[PDB]
Amino acid sequence: KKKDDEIQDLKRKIEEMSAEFAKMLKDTLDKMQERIEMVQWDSDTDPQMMKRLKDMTGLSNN
Amino acid sequence: KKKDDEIQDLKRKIEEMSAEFAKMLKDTLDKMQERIEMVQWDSDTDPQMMKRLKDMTGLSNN
Repeated sequence: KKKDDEIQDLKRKIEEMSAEFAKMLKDTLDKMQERIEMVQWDSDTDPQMMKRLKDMTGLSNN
Repeated sequence: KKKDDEIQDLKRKIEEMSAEFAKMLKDTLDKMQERIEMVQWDSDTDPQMMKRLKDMTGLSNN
């Protein structure tokens, strides 16, 4: 029973670590995209450049 | 013995996942820095803005 409890605790810790990893990487991607968009808008670059970057990133709604 | 072996396997998986998550964070940060540097260098922003951004990011080497 004690080994079973330890295994269950380890699996729960694994699930928590996976959840935290997912949330942290989601936050990192959000921050990166927000910074990219802010640096894109602050300058007066031609919209072609931002369209090209959006095409290269492959984030088109599907 | 089998429960101990499964505990060992769970610990091995946990450590491997931690290592891969840390390496993925490092790769994401490196790519973000590379892209930000490229965007800053392509434009003619005053070095003051880059210095201010570096100060804000809190990445001063010790």
